Amino acid sequence: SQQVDKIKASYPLFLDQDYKDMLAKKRDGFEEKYPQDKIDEVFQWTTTKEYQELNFQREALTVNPAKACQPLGAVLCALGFEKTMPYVHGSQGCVAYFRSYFNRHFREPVSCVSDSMTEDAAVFGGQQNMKDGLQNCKATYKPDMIAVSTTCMAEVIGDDLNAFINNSKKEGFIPDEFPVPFAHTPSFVGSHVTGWDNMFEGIARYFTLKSMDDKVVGSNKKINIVPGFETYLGNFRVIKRMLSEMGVGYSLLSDPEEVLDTPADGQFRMYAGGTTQEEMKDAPNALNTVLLQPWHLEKTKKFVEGTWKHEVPKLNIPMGLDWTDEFLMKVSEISGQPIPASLTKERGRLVDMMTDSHTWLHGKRFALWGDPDFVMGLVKFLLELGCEPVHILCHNGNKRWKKAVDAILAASPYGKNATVYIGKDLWHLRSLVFTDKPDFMIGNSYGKFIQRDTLHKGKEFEVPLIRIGFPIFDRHHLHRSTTLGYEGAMQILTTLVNSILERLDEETRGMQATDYNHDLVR
Amino acid sequence: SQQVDKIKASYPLFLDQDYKDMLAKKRDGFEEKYPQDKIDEVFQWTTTKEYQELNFQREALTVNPAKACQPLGAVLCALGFEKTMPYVHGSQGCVAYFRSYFNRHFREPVSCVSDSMTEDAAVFGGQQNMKDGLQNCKATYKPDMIAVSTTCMAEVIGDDLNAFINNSKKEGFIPDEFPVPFAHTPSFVGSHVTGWDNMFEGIARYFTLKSMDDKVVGSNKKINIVPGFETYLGNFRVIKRMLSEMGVGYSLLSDPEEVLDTPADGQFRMYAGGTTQEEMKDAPNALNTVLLQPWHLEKTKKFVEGTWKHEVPKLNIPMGLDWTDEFLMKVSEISGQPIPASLTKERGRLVDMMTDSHTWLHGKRFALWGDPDFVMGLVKFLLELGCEPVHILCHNGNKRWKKAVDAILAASPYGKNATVYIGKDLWHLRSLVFTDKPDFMIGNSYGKFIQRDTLHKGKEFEVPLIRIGFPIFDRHHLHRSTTLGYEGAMQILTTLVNSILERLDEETRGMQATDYNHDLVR
Amino acid sequence: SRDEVESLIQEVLEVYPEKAKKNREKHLSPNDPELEQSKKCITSNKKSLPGVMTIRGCAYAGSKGVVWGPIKDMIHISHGPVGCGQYSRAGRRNYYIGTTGVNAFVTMNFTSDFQEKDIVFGGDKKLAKLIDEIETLFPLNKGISVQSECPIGLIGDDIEAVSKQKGKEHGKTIVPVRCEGFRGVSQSLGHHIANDAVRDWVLSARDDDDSFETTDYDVAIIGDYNIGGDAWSSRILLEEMGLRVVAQWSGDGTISEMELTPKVKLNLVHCYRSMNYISRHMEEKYGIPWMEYNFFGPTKTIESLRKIAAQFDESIQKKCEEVIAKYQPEWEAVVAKYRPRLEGKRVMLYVGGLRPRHVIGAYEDLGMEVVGTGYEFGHNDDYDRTLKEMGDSTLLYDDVTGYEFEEFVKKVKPDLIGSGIKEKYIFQKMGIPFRQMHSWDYSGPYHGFDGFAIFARDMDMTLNNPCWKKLQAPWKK
Amino acid sequence: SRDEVESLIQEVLEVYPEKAKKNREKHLSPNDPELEQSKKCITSNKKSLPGVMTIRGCAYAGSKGVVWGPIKDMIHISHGPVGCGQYSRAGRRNYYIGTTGVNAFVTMNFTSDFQEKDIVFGGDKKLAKLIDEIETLFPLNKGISVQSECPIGLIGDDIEAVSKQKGKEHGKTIVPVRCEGFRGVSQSLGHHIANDAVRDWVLSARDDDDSFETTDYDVAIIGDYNIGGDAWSSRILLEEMGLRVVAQWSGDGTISEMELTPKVKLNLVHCYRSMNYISRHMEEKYGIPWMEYNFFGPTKTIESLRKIAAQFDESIQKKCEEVIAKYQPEWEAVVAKYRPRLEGKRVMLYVGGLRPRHVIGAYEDLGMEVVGTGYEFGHNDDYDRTLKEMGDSTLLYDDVTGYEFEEFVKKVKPDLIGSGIKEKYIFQKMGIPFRQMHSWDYSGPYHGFDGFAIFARDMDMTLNNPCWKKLQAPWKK
Ligand code: ICS
Ligand code: CLF
Ligand code: CLF
Ligand SMILES: [Mg+2]
Ligand SMILES: [Mg+2]
Repeated sequence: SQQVDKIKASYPLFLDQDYKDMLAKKRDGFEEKYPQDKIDEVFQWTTTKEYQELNFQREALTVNPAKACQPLGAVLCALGFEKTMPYVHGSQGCVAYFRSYFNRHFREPVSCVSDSMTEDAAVFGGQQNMKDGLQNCKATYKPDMIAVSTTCMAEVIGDDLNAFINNSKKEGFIPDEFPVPFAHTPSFVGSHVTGWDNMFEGIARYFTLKSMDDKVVGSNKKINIVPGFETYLGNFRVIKRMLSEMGVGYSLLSDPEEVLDTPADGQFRMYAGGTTQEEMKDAPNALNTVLLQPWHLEKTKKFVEGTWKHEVPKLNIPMGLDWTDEFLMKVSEISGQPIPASLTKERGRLVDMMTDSHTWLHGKRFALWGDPDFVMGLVKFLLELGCEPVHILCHNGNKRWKKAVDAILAASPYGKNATVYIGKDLWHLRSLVFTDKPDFMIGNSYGKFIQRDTLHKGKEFEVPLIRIGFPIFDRHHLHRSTTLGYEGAMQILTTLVNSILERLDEETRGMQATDYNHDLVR
Repeated sequence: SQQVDKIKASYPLFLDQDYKDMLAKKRDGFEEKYPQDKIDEVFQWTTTKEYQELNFQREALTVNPAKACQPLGAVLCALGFEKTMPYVHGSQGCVAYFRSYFNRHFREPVSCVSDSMTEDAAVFGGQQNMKDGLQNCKATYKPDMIAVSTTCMAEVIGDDLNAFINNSKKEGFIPDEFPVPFAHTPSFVGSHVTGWDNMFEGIARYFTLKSMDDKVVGSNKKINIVPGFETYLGNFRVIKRMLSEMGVGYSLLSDPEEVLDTPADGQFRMYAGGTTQEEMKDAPNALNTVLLQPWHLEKTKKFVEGTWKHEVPKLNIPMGLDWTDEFLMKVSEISGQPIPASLTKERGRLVDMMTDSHTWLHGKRFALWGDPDFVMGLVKFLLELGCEPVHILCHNGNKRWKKAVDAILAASPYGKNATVYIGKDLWHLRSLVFTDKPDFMIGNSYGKFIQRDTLHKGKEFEVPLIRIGFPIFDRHHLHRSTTLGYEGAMQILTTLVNSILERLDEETRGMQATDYNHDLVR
Repeated sequence: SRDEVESLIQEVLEVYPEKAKKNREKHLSPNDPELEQSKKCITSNKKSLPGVMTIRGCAYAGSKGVVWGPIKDMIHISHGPVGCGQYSRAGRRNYYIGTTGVNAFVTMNFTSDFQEKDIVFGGDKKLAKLIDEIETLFPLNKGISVQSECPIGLIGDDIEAVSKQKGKEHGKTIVPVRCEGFRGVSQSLGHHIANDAVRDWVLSARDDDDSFETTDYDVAIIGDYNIGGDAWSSRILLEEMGLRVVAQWSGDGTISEMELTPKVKLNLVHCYRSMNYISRHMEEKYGIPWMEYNFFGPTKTIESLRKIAAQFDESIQKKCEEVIAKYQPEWEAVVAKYRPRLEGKRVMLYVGGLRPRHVIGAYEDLGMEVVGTGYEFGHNDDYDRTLKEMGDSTLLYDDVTGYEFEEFVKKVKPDLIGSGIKEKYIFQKMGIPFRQMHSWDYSGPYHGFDGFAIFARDMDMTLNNPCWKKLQAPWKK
Repeated sequence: SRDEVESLIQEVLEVYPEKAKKNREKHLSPNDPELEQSKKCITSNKKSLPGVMTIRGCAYAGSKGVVWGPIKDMIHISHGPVGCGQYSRAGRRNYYIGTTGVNAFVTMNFTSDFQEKDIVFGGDKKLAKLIDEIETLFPLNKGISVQSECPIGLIGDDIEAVSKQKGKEHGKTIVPVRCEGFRGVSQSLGHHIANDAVRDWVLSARDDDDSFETTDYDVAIIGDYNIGGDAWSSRILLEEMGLRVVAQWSGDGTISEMELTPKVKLNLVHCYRSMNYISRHMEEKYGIPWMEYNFFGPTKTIESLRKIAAQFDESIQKKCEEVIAKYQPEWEAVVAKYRPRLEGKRVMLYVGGLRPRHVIGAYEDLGMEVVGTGYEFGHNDDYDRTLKEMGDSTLLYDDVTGYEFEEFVKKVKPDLIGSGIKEKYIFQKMGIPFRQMHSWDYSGPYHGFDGFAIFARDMDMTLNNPCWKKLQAPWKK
């Protein structure tokens, strides 16, 4: 039943007695549900150190992964290019998901197409699809470029993109001059971030490889910036801001900040901004090339050092204080430009905020997950703050990366209780936060079910999620934040401290019980 | 008792049985405490419509005000001037508090002095104090200027600042050329915001009144900006940013953003940035003067229109969409400069965010308090979002202002259930949120005790506080936010929607109870 | 008129090459309500054109996402590379009551996470081991499904063998499903495969077990996946009408309920597209009739209630009228508040296989008018049922492209559009109110009398939101 | 060296005019531990120099903020203009247990909120009406205080008359306090006034009431305002020593407890500065002795415990040693963990009237060294007790200025400073670890054995925080 002056949605509609009674009868009548006490027994069990030992002996089953396919990262990469249409060779089901996934994170349209390969292509291969696809795509959406990725299906049947693209040109499905860079993006290797790397190197080789004779390092007096898989718009913008502020010439390669933040003005803009084709062709002439996320830009790096002969600096992601410092100083060295007073002041303000907030941050224990670069950046910053990163998880990490993180932990007293987990999933993490309870989790929206679970055991066992990462679907507009540089450091610091104080308020809010400590001034 | 490996602070230390038992014995032994049943009975009573009727019939007693003294605003005003020392004529106890109050909000040093008047000054007046004070102050802290305010003591004694300052010059306690603007700031009139207005007009008259012969409106090709009492650093910065972006010459009069955000680099900077003396002297030559907070700049406006002959535009605070629009268009008109594409796009992005978030914001009921301009800005913006401002309270408001807000409510369908309260306090508000429960409160840290109270009645009656206003003492670094312009609109929108979603998560987090609606995607 | 639409189509169709233009003209038509057979107007359930940005998904979405994933007490394995499972994880609001992680698993993602090893050498051994790990770590599961992603068939794995063998080892129902993305053209075949998997592996479990106590008033809700609790707001009305809802498929559904469904007297089918196959099966084998119903808006909820009651005695028919009388003042208040605010407004819909015709009645009950509708994966028997629902010479579009949908909207200039997440933020930039007709815009339910209130509120909040009057800057005039 | 300090002082003192330089040289001194009389080295409790940015507050802070406001079951009216009450509202962490708004009122702000009307015409009538409104809206209050702000005396209001008259009307203790900001030179007189108000209006209430059951072990904690629960971590030790703490003044204190204090056997005074006045009074009238104690760090907590136990029989003395023994392994562990990390480090303190000498013992117990200390409003009998506490030729400063405190720090270069909120963010910018020694940096308690653990942890966390090694940019070197 509904009162019209206060209409109820699913919640709290279904809390009405009529509904509660119905669901009781459904359960008892037909569901043949285990008894509540059996359920409580098993739930208690899943929180034990015993269950964890079994959990961590898994070898086949993955539960609640914290990673995605290669092609996802390929799409995001391609979207950073001017009037470029991401195009994925294979099954159309993939593109439906890719678009949705990004739709929900960015709350923006996301343009991408498929070959729509079917059963016929299993036997005969996907040549005809590529031809008709490339043609139709170009005709219908008027891209200036089409960046080709693969679904697993295409990879397994062993389609040759290079041959398939060329035959499309040869047979007059696409103009010969029309730019169609490509990359193999098998979902059964690496992760979304590996897809970004493969696409990007696919695009950089298309515009440069053949035309390297006239190229001269330094001629354009700029620095190339490769950002990698980035889902915070503040991160593209902050880097641009800091380089402008330094008076450094730069070229941001794969720059989607405009197309994922078009205004609502009465027009639909399918394409907007992006790295130009000429920016790519001229890229070899840059002083140097800097990779913001080195741990997923391994193939890109090999090509830049290898073919463009740029001495790619050994730089960590510019997260936190030390790695933003090191980033800025490298650029100063490469560019000849001094670090300006405005950035020295910004730095000073971050440090001021650290001094202002240290008492609450000190010794707080955290579990965190995400992509390797992000995660290690976060770890580093937590250690600068005096926090304890207790459970560090990277589903798409490796022993080399792990070793690099273990080194960072070893260099700090705050890393004594830290442990790094690669190839593990949020079901593994769930265990860790029950047996070795932190204060908070930092990670993506998938961490809300862990919080749900920890509450179920009791309020004193609840581990609150702080949403930093990707995807974030259950909050609005957090995709607009910054995690890089001093600005990103300041936003994170604020989120961490205020998450601590928010929770402390919640615990002290009980009247004549815990409110002795509900201080006005923290 | 303490375990050294996990030391406990007040919370949760005093939840140990030994302590609980001790406090039970303290209570029963010596406190002669009312019975818990009586207490629960009265608590229940304070939540009723009956109690509210009594509450609202108050005539002498004020409980939990939402306002401060004039001199507070005077100090904040003065701090916006270059190498200026705020100096307050009267009792030193006042300055101790003024400094603390700001210390806790900004987490920055706050410089201010007193002439330390005592009982002797009640009889003989505070002449000698002013003389020695001005001398000592200048000698010790090397200000370029000293801005003089009053404590209530001095006002009641009837000290004449003008005469007292002049005799200090006449008797050689300070140089004659040394600038010592002043203003009467009686705490028993208006509020902190009235103090800002009086100080500012005090400063503007000092540098212009006598030197008005050579002045010509428009000579400057600039716009004066008077900001009023502002405690968000983003608000000073956003206006500066938007004017630069427009290519408009501007003069921000009282600009403390630098001195309340000095870096931590190893130096203590007592003074930093500020409106220059020359900027003040040249102010009359501006095209025009715009007041960001017109409802507490009544005296300033009379002086600007009156003496500088500037046609001050009738503009609301630039909060939300329509009033940022109107602000930018006025500046375009006054300055001759078109509104640039970057700001048209920023506008478009705010509107995008409104379209993206409307479903959650629609029909949410809010109680809010603060200073008049801020409050009406907030109200306006809530109405643009489709929210219902149910309880609007301004302790330091007036019938003319109330009428202006009632007009705004009447112009929108979302103002049907709104009510405006002037001269009421947070104890009045407490009643309102029990009898006519909103979804959230918007206001300063003092609203946490109201939230505490509403929870005590039950979880379904809890009204969560969203901290926007001043002071904010129980969170860190929210003083860095923006409330003005499109930027401020976007920060608020994000805060409001995510406050709704955070609370919805909390309500849906109960397993097999309400978690049917713990959606991954919001 | 008809010729105004017929040349709208031709204008939009100019963008395409010769081969593509021929395909799409068949999938675009004005509505003719007097027509009996929809094959004369439009074609459907054909291959998508490569590179035209279809809104369609795959068979795995149809199987795992739609049919199987909703069953709470079963664990559903996304068998293949990590990906399909991640994007489908809690993407769909098929609501349920359970202790997630313990006795229900809907919003979890179980996957084999194929690497190269497993593509090269096949993942039959990995699948086997994986099932053993589930049984250890998730003892309260009452069954397992294996949702084949694209590689499984391509590498020639025998998941049927593993399922049988591990099924007898652990004494658990393990259902293999060949819902590989590349099969079929859309979600539609995924449904059909999923349906057939239920038949073959689950439904016959209690053929020789009549211990369950039956009545002549037993029914099953078939093809209601309980988006935002739609099935619950449906169920409550049926049990208030004096019927017994023995099973729900598959929103808040369970295996015991699926096994019990062959014992009911009538199958009440909400979604024909997804679940007609198994309904027909139960009519063949078990002799159970089935009828289509519709709980969108008062007009259809009432029609449906009575049409159902008429399949029983006059006791149900009486209870039916008590029910309709109970809710008359509730929906009448809704129409009072909102119809004024929505009267005359024009809508364009694009959804999957059902809702393009079903929701029409609800709009008409708020004085709105659907002028454009289309299905993603709908068949010609879906268009047969849309004919009389839609107005004369309104716009029909099967498997509409990004280009086509946008171009159409610009000429038609609707007040509101109802579609999915990929189309959402496009039309919000053009300044056109948008409601999601899959996820309900994270609202609902929209079924029944209790849902109609929410539906109305939601259309009003969006169509008349103050944001829409603000898209153009005052100065750019 | 003494001469290295004596010319440090003269260097800092150069900035001042002739008149100011003379005043401040009296208020700045090297410490001489062999001296008996502090008037030979330093002067104190004199008027502040105008315009030198003293850290001092007023008599109202001493009365309302320190002494009276902590009493939970009383309502305290800030009588005058709106501000003083607003800035003092919940500014001080005097902890308590109650239902705030019902039976306890500590963190609330009650005020008369004077306008011009009330300055011109006086607020005696307003105060009267205000008290009636309290009695209606706050029936469970057990008493009322009236804290005079600056105007009250200046306009010649008779709050004594109103208090008496309304006191007899409502049958409640209503206490008028003349704590007007302009009286005295600091918080110190505010205390004295507040103390005298208690005597005159509260303490004698049970002179002819011996119904209260007494023991030989009854005591009162006097001058512990329970910052962060300091009084509680103090009390628990006294009750474990077999004493009965009949009253606390005024942290978590109550009116009944104040009234009961003349029945105790001994007054245990933590803060001499604030509450020696009333202690002396009770020795005169009621014959109750009193002694100073100190529960900062093990060394003093032990000394104090034993010194107190020695005032009773051998039963207490025994219980004392049980207590000491119970907590020995706890504080020993604290010293084990932290002393290594803090050994050798140098501190400068500046607080109000007590803590500049009291906390020294706690620092020395973690191997630290206080090299600079000063009081805001302390008297010469406070410096008398600081003499032997501080090292030889360490730095003493009464009513230190902003300039002086900064300049001193630059030469001394301490590892840590302990002071108030106004000094906090100054020294954090210079790169010098800072702890608040009023509010405890929103931590605590720091008293007792349970407090010492927290104290140690807090000093370590701040002094060795990683933030401090990062202040200078790598490039600007
Ligand atoms: S009362 Fe005094 S200034 Fe003895 S006015 Fe002040 S809560 Fe200080 S050194 Mo703030 S004489 Fe208490 C004090 Fe000491 S407010 Fe507290 S810390 S022990
Ligand atoms: S059509 Fe459908 S969604 Fe596509 S794969 Fe095939 S079953 Fe799945 Fe999967 S991991 Fe990624 S999204 Fe694909 S490339 Fe493979
Ligand atoms: S020394 Fe002390 S705090 Fe000062 S007034 Fe006097 S009692 Fe009070 Fe009050 S309202 Fe403002 S802060 Fe002052 S000018 Fe009056
Ligand atoms: Mg958006
Ligand atoms: Mg600071």
